[PDB]
Amino acid sequence: GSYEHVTVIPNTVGVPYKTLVNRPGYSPMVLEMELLSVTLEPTLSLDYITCEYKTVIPSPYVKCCGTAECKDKNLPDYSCKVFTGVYPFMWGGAYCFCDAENTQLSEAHVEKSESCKTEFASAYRAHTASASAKLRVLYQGNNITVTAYANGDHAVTVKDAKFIVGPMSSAWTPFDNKIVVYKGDVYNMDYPPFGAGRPGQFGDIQSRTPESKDVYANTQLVLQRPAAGTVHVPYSQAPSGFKYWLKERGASLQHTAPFGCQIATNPVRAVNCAVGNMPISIDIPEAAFTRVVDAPSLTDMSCEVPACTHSSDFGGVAIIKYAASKKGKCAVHSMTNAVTIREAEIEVEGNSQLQISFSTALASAEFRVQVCSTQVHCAAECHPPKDHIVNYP
Amino acid sequence: PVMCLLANTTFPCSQPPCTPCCYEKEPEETLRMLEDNVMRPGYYQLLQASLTCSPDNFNVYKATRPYLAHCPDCGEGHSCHSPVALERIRNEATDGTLKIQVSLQIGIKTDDSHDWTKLRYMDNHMPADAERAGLFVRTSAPCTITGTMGHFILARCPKGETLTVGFTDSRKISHSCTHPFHHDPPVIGREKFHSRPQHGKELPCSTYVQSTAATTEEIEVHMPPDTPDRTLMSQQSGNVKITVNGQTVRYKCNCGGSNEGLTTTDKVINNCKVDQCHAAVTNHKKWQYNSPLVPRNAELGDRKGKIHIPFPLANVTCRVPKARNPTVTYGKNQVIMLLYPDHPTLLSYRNMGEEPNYQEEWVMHKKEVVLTVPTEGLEVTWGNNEPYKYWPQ
Amino acid sequence: GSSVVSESAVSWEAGARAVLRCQSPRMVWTQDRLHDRQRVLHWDLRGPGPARRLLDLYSAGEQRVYEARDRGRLELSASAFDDGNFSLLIRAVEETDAGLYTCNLHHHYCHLYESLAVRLEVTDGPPATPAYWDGEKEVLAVARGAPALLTCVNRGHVWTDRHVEEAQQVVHWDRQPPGVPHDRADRLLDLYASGERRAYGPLFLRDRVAVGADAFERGDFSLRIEPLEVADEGTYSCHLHHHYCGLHERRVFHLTVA
Ligand SMILES: *[C@@H]1O[C@H](CO)[C@@H](O[C@H]2O[C@H](CO)[C@@H](O)[C@H](O)[C@H]2NC(C)=O)[C@H](O)[C@H]1NC(C)=O
Ligand SMILES: *[C@@H]1O[C@H](CO)[C@@H](O)[C@H](O)[C@H]1NC(C)=O
Repeated sequence: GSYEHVTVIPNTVGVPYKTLVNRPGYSPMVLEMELLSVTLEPTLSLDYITCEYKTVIPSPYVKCCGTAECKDKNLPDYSCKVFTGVYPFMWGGAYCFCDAENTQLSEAHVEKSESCKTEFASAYRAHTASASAKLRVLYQGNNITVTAYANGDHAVTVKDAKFIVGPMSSAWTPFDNKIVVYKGDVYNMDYPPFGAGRPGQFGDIQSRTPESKDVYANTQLVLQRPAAGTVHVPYSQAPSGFKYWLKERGASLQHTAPFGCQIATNPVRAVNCAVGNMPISIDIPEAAFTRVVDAPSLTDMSCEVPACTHSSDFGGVAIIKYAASKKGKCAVHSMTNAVTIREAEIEVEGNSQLQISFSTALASAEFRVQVCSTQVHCAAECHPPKDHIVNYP
Repeated sequence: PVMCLLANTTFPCSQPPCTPCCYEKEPEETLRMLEDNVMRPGYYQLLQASLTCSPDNFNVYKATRPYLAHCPDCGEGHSCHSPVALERIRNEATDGTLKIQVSLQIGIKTDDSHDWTKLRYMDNHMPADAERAGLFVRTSAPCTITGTMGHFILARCPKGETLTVGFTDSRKISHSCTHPFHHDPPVIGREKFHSRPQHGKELPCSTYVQSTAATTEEIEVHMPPDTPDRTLMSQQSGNVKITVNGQTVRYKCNCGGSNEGLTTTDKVINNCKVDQCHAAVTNHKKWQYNSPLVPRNAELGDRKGKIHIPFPLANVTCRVPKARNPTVTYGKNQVIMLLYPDHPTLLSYRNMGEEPNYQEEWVMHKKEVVLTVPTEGLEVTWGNNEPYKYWPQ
Repeated sequence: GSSVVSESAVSWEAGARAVLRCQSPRMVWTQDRLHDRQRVLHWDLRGPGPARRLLDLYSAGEQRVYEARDRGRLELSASAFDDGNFSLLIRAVEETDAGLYTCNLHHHYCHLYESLAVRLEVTDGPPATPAYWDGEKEVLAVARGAPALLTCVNRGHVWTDRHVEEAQQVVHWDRQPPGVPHDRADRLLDLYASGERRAYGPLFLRDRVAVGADAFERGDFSLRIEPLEVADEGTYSCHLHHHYCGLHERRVFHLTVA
């Protein structure tokens, strides 16, 4: 029968945010939280895949002293044509005995290549993504880890401490309603639907599954005329739109998606998208709470800062002399927004001094710090750092 | 219990009635049996069982043979009937391994035995051995061959616009066939390198495995056409005389009497001259690639059989270089990077705001570039190195 | 050249299709066999048919013995075509070598044929009046194991020439108005090996005068005239010429219209 604390932190991975647990009649607590990963897993649906195509040309039917006739069969892009006035030459001489009435029947068609099992591109329908996240919590001085759905519907019971996360403040996904995936990369593309592929373009040949025996394809296959005295089947045909797309694709979402999203395939997922914010519900059990009577209450505390430097990191060092009531753990919180403290919990025993760190951006820092029961003031001057550019949030 | 059909009967495909040594017993009958069952699912069972002969000894190349086909550039410009003619070139491998298919058979002697130091071509009626060591493939520089078996050659060709395949036959006279082929393998990753470096990064790719295990891919084969040869006819001073030379000959004469026929022995047509007659050599005992460069046997219908082929496609790992660390200098909302590329290296940077304004450029030489560092964030991808992150203080 | 073989006389109507059949298969030229199937040589054997092929030779290098057991025992000059010595040497004559040998040649370039027959007898003892009968097939008697030299020699330029690569021909079509002494006849068409359709006539004459398209690989150089003018009557000449192979042929045609 504990208490339910609620807070809101920006959905930014690697930024430690401090909250102040305030239970009536109990010593305050300084919870540090650091989001580790945020998974955006969209529900997908397969439309079709595309691959390099294979032009099948069986041996021509050279009918000597006669005329052949075509028969339009049901093969993808079946291309038949009869040719007159031929005198085919094999090295041993003339195949056809007659001087006239020689015909060559040329057939061809298109099917999936033998390489369509490894080199392929999957065209999917992405909609209504699903979320998941992972967070580090500094509670009881312990770095604990939580993993749940980032929607606020399912809770994690970790050491009798219930944790609820969600829903996402943003319903964003760098994946459009229609996407394409090639084996290591995700692309946004309004791909031509099944039955609308154009020659030279993406998916000049299409198949719902890599195994489905029947496929759809039009590659503008037209048979030319064979050169005189020669047995061959020349064609004109739009080349593979796949290999064209392989050169012509451009960078994937791993390099171009906004908000610094990370893109990973199998499953198609987006990680660490710094968008919106996220709520956190912590139902702390009542057992670990401790009243003020049992809590060390510090009195007659002083603050001193020998050196400080305003920057993104904890560029200031502080030391607090105190007179604690007894030996035990206690918390260290910063009441003000513009000032943050690296420390959250230190050990107090009688009279001693403690060493902590703090961070802000201004030169002259004036703020108050409370140690586990009582406040005190700290003031100093902070220099600028040597770095204008920093490689951490 | 998978059944195959003869013409009126059914039987298990793995146990035909001609067992054992089906081919050696009756060649023509065994091939027709395979042809009639080409569409049935247990065909490849029938093939493994009706071609092996032990005293496994399954050697498919007893039924196939090399052949002559048309080649456009046999060297010195003109076109010739080449015994090393090409059929198709495959460049689906991401590493650039070419899978070349030619009209000779590597690794098989005329007696159908397996031997890697030999290959069999066709010499105007009769296959003949030749030294494998004399085979070569080159585009602009000689290609390093990685595998040879049957009709198929794996090679590593350098950047080139043509492709030549040739060997040296029995009589130490060279044969060669040259086709146009735009060979420039696609670049893996984000840098254009030429020989895998030391430290690098491991990226996915596709290559042609160097094993000769016949598992997945297949080609089509059928009986050869009636092959002509002008040497068969002779002039017995008023008439025509033909010689079979251990084969069967289909002759046709433009005179009286039995002006045509299929003779197994030497025959003579009277009241005729040579120019009125024309004869070819039938051979229903071997198979041949269903090639557009070779006509189809007219008398038989669309009889066809299929045989597996070596060197399938399989995805493996290629290793690419990581570009060296650039020189970094800082400034107010500015990062100055001096890049030292040893080869064409791709550079990309995206802001972590809602408008990333992704910019990329193929950095070629040493260049000092200056990038704005907005408060939202900046991600710099340099070659295949892990993404740099830069923020303002 | 001037080696007139046959003369014709045709009579077509005014404005009808006139075709002068000048067809010769000795001029067929499609593509180079690259000097490897240009000329071939082969010997045959008789028991007594059936005749059996012993070994053949191309214009490139060494020979091929179709029987493996006979290998190394039969030997032609590996440098024959350089000087034309197509003789066959049988080092060890066995009794199964008795029969009727024949030396057959082929010149697919110019479509020639020059054969010769030679009989061989195996005498169990010493020579048995070996060589005779010049007027017909020459027969050689050879003892068991002794060598035999069966002569087949042709020294013509057409055979022993590692020379020009497979192609040079020329076909002229000449015209003679009535009474012309042929000394200064009109030139109409030229057809060359690689192809030069040189039309020499006036512009509105070379619109009906057209040698059939593709007509250098069937050997049918028939001249076509779609409309027949009455003034087009005369003696046309299908001037043929193929040097290096003796084709100084010429066919003549007399075209009359009524
Ligand atoms: C809790 O987790 C944090 C994050 O991993 C730990 O990180 C700190 O430890 C290092 C010790 O030298 C410091 O150098 C790091 O800068 C610091 N890292 C961060 C991100 O703050 C921390 O030690 C852990 N503490 C406990 C009690 O578990
Ligand atoms: C690798 O190839 C197999 C087919 O051999 C395919 O099923 C698999 O999906 C491929 N994997 C990748 C990562 O491309």
